[PDB]
Amino acid sequence: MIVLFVDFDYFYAQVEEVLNPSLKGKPVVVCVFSGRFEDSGAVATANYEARKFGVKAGIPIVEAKKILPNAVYLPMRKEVYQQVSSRIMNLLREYSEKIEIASIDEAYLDISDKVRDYREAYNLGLEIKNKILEKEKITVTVGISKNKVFAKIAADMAKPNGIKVIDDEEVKRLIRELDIADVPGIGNITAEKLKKLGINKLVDTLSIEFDKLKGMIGEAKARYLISLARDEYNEPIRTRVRKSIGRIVTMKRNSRNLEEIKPYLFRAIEESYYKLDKRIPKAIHVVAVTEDLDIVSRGRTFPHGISKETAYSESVKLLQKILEEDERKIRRIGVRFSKFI
DNA sequence: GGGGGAAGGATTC
DNA sequence: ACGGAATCCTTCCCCC
Ligand SMILES: Cc1cn([C@H]2C[C@H](O)[C@@H](COP(=O)(O)OP(=O)(O)OP(=O)(O)O)O2)c(=O)[nH]c1=O
Ligand SMILES: [Mg+2]
Ligand SMILES: [Mg+2]
Ligand SMILES: [Mg+2]
Repeated sequence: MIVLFVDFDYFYAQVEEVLNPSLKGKPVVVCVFSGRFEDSGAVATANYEARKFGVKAGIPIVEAKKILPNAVYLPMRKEVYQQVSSRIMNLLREYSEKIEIASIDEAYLDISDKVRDYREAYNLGLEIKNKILEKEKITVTVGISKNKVFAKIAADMAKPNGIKVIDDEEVKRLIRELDIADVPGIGNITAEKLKKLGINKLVDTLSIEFDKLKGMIGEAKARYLISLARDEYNEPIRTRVRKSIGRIVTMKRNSRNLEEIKPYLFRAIEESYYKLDKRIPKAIHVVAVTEDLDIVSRGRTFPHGISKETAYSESVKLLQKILEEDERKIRRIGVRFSKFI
């Protein structure tokens, strides 16, 4: 089994560069303005010109304008980046019908047939790499190794517009070299608990007691990190399917009043039923961000699909129980739709 | 004990 | 200043 993974580079940012090359060369910050005050909101993603200076996503736009005050600031446009993705994704399937679409900028393959040996994989690299680079004008990093995981680390250590392969011999040198945070599935919150147990490099996950993992990072994670440590891991590529949809609007100003919220909750439903197109959600949730940025949702599954009417009716029933079980005000309010039929 | 779920909060990206 | 989309994990319950 041989895996050729692909990460679309600074995708949102890049797309816009393809939709107006005048940018390709300049710093570019894509961001969702919340509308409250001028330039309020956050960065969605930044290219390497803007990132190479501290501008990354999640950070306030204002802080951004503070570091790079002469960068192009463009609102985000998901739809477009969503199709420029599909046009590309379909352009990968003609390389294996068994590909795994992880994200919008990630696809998983298994050219175990198409390519046995590595140097041979390394070429199916520049050939999938050179083609998506000539059809949609997009440049993407390629990662090659034994499983899906070391495939990310592959593209991770060589992106952007890069390439790298990890001989099975290397999937062994990094098990003891690679920090634990650079491990796919590991985010800061987890890279800590682990450091608190003592762990740092992959391999260190066998030292500590197994019940010492379970309790600190869950067992799914435990078995997960244990596996890769033994070179075993080896998991099958899987077509994968989105199993939830939802929008999360931003209050012009914090609101605790069930009527100032309403107009928002409904922009969220519509902007979910449209994205939902042809999917019947048996379950629905309501997410609401408490002013001091804490989240608190509510839900409810039905024995049948949810008609847009039910979608408002119960939508309002859940927001209320929040405004009730809690007391903070609300900065963000959305709606999740899951468990389709 | 645990399967079959439902829910709300947590963590990743 | 502190968006946004999804899923991952731990918990509670029901009735066998
Ligand atoms: C880490 C992090 C990422 N994100 C968004 C911003 C990053 O661009 C994205 C993760 O990207 P990555 O996949 O980590 O890097 P990338 O270049 O492959 O992604 P992209 O092609 O979009 O640039 O997730 C957040 O919104 N908050 C976060 O804390
Ligand atoms: Mg990407
Ligand atoms: Mg990504
Ligand atoms: Mg990580």
